[PDB]
Amino acid sequence: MGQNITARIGEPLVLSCKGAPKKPPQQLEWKLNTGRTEAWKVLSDSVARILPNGSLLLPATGIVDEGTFRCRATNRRGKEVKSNYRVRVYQIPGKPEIVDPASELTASVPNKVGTCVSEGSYPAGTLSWHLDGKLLIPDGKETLVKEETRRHPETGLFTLRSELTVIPGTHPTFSCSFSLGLPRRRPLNTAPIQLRVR
Amino acid sequence: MGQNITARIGEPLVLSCKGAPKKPPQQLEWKLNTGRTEAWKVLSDSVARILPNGSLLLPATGIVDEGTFRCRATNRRGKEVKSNYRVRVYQIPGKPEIVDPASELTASVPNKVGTCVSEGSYPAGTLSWHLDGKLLIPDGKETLVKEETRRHPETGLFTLRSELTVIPGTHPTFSCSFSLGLPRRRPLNTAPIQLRVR
Amino acid sequence: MGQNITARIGEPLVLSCKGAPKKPPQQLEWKLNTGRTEAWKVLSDSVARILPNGSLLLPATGIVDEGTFRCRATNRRGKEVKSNYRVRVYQIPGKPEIVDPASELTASVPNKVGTCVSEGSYPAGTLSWHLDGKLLIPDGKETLVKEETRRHPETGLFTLRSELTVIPGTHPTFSCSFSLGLPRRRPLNTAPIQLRVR
Amino acid sequence: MGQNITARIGEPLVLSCKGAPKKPPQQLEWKLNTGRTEAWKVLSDSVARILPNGSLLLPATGIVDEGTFRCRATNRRGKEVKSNYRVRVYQIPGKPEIVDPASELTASVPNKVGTCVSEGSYPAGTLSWHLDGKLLIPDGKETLVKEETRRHPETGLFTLRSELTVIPGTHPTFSCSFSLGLPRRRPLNTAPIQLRVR
Amino acid sequence: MGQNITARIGEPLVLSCKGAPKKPPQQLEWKLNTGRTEAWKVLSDSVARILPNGSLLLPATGIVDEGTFRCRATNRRGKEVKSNYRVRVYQIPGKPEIVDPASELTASVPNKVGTCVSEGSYPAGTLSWHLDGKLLIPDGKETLVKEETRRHPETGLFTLRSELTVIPGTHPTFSCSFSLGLPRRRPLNTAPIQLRVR
Amino acid sequence: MGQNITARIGEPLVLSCKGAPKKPPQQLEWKLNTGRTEAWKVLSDSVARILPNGSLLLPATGIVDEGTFRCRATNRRGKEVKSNYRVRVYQIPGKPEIVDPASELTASVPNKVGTCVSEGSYPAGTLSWHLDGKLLIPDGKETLVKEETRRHPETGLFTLRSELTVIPGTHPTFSCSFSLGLPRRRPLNTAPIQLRVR
Repeated sequence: MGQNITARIGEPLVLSCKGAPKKPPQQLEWKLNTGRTEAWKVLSDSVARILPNGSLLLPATGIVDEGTFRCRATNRRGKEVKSNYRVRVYQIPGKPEIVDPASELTASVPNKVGTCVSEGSYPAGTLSWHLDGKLLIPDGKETLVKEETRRHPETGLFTLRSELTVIPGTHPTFSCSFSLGLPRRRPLNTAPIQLRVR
Repeated sequence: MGQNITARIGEPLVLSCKGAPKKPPQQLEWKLNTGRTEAWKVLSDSVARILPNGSLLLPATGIVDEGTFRCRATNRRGKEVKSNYRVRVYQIPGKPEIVDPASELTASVPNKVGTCVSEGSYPAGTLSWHLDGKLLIPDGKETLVKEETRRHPETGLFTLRSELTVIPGTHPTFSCSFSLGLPRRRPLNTAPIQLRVR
Repeated sequence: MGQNITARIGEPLVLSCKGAPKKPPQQLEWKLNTGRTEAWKVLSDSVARILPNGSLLLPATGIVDEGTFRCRATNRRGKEVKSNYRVRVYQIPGKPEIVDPASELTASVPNKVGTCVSEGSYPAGTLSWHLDGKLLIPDGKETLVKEETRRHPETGLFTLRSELTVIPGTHPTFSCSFSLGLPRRRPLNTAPIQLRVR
Repeated sequence: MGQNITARIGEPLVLSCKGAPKKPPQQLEWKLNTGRTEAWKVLSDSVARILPNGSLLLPATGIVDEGTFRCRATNRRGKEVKSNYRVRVYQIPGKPEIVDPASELTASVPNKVGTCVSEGSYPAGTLSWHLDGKLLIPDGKETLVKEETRRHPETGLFTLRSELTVIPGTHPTFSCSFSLGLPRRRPLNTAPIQLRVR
Repeated sequence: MGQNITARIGEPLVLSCKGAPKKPPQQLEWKLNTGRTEAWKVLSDSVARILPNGSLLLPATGIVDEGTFRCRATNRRGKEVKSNYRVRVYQIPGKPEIVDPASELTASVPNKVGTCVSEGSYPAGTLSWHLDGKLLIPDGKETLVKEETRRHPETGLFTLRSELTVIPGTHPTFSCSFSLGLPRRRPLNTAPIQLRVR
Repeated sequence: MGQNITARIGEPLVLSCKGAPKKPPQQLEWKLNTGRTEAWKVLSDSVARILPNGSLLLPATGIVDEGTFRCRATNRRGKEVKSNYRVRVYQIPGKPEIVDPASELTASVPNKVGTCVSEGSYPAGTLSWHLDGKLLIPDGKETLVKEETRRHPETGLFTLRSELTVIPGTHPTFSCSFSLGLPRRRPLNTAPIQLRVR
């Protein structure tokens, strides 16, 4: 059950090879499929390095380290041991913040309440508003929300924004929460396609 | 409860610092007390190295890596976070073996049965014999055992030997087991003394 | 006039020391004040490294490399030569984009036209709109604009947003331009203060 | 006569290439056959490294460094120079020790005198006892000796043990000596075979 | 016009690749033709190293770094960008010196005036004498000069010597100047031939 | 007798420390006085590096590596062992060559015979001529020789030149030999002085 790894971006990861001798000499090779990999990388540093015990070391994991990590090693008994890991990664964004807040609302007409912003998450996750602590669902009348998620190409992290409009009453309290989109375990994805736009 | 670490010799260990920023710049220093340390080592490679996230990395742990690992880091909020680990280590020896076995015993007199040998353990652990599966206790008459533990100065690992003599009967079966001396958690030791022999 | 350097983030920079011998041995030391520096760094790698000719090398410049770079070297004639550089840095953001555009406007009432977004600049620079190619100034009636600049703490880069509202007519064309805030040369800044908020 | 090298384990070895230019550029390649080598290693670090003068450097020699070291280099005159070394290695064990000694012997019956132990030799070498300084040969009656040599798989070094039994007299003195098995020069060995045990 | 580089020996050189992404991952390879290269070197350290932005770094340029530097990179838009540099190098020699000077000349006969020496130039450049500040041309009678240029095989640098003989008058002043042979731009050379001397 | 080392420039040198343990941990420090050293260097790479056995490694020795190499080490028995080496260095120059030779001599007047040149020696050594194999001494009449030794500041190596003039006879043969100035062992030198020239 432990061939799937979830790892926070920035932090080291060690992947063991089982069957590698505790110390050199060792017959082993690692082959990787990542965001960095064209097809497959192969070795026997600060990118990826092999420890004395044959384990694989990534000094600080990033989105580009997601994918398949495989080892093949000739074991001390002379035959081959296989290792197969799937690495997924995540980032927790900063505290969410409410920008452009209204100080006063006028009952019976629509008002821009504010925008909730989360900066720097992976994967995107979602934002939602509460009013006096209950989840608000958008309707077409008394409420509507425009949300934008935009990804930073220089880091791969996401920014969410959620802008609330309401048509009201007396004295309500509001707040926003960010729920990361991570599930329990392993979602399954097709290989990607890339059509051209004419 | 996790400031104590037990680690198998040969294998990498990562110790986190809590409070270090996820990435550089960081104000932090590690200070170590080990078998290598005279008093205290200090840094901010293949001996000991600091990862991008500020964590401490030992590429392959050995007996000489036992001791105290401390971090002090100036946290992102501006004040100081402390880390304190105690590292202990172990090695599993090879399969035990019986050497110099007797093919035949003569009832009513003492016979050298054989020596059970374990090679390459840390800490020493112990050897014990079974006869038809039950633990044998030594007595002064029908049985006696001479045992020797000797440590390799070039590796720190131990060799145990246990030589059985018996005074017997019909048709008994014998075998030896090695029980490592590791307990659950944390034994407590005085600082050592070193008197001179006149 | 060349003691000030402007350098694009990501790219290498070489700073010469004048007076250093063309090759070793050399008596010289570099001392740095940067975003990384607490007070002053000192040396005689991928952070900062000294080349064979005594020059200073930064392998990929970033915002954290802004500041003062000083060399002191004992010259071939036996006396001392001083070097003093001031490094400033920049990033060009991605192409600006218009998000949430309106397809139709109604004359005589205010309409949300769209938001112009620039992602990933340093320093921030500014956004401005044109209508049929002329600069629009905001007024209080026929036009107003809300703009937000937000900085990414994990990279130091900025995101600008500019949201246009208009009160109109027949058939206008719109577009937005991003003007980086860099000037010709050397603006001068006070040392910073950091009061506490009660 | 100097193409054979004998080297103590732990210590550096430099092997020259003759014909390599005193400095770069150089056309040369080293190919090795060792305990580490599957077939042949090839290069033009702390495992094996090439010095500026083209010589081969092993930072600390071990049993695994035994074998064939070959260089081929394109010489300054344009044609090829060949180098061929055979490396053999050794370790001196610790002082021998006598364990389990008897304080008293009874004349006319056999007595276990003691075990002489040597720890940490390569190659094994041998142990022998003296009584009042003369070599003892084993017989079947007045003396017999059981000896064991056991090799440490984690280091390749050997432990010898020699257990003396005697059938005596008045007042003899005993002592043991360790004679390393190294000869003058170059013993010759067949390539090994490895049959299977059914 | 900037695909030709002239660089002083000893000093670093950075060659950019255009089209390489500002940061990793990048698909690119450098191939070099130099004095070090047999045919072509290829990579994706202190010899030649690739910076984070994909640029090529030579830590201290020498005569052996003259030649062709090519990059091929898969650009961020997915297709290929080519780079092509031609590197030439130079060294300024030391101050010229006059050796073996005559204190007195006798009119009407030839006298050895002195030798002007320049040490350590690349390319060779030339020496010439002035008498009361005017260029002297050699004739067959009143003047003649023997000059020697000799190159140091261990460095590639040149030594020039120029020995003046004159047939004189009253009170002339003499001095020598060294004019480096560098031109403006790019001389063009055939590929070399190497006939054998019988 | 082996605390003095003579080493050819360009080639590696290993200096042992005696008393250092065969392997880490070790308490030792090296302190050096060389052409590179201002006063004394201290350590516990390609400049100078310490091997696993505690020995000192210079990867390619040069004139700048001449001087005093000292080790101090805390030995396995707990007390201190001292090491003290004196390193001297040399270079063999290229084959000597005769330049500017005369094809014909006229008896009864002086003739410039030729210059013998040696390039690239350390220490300087000397040049001498033979005529039909016998050493020529200079006189004031039938022979005289002007010799020049000039040192390359960029390498420290020497160039010798020896220019022969003779006043002759029938059919003599000439040749020149270079005799390096190295003696057997250890010349002794005062510490240097450096007066100023007014």
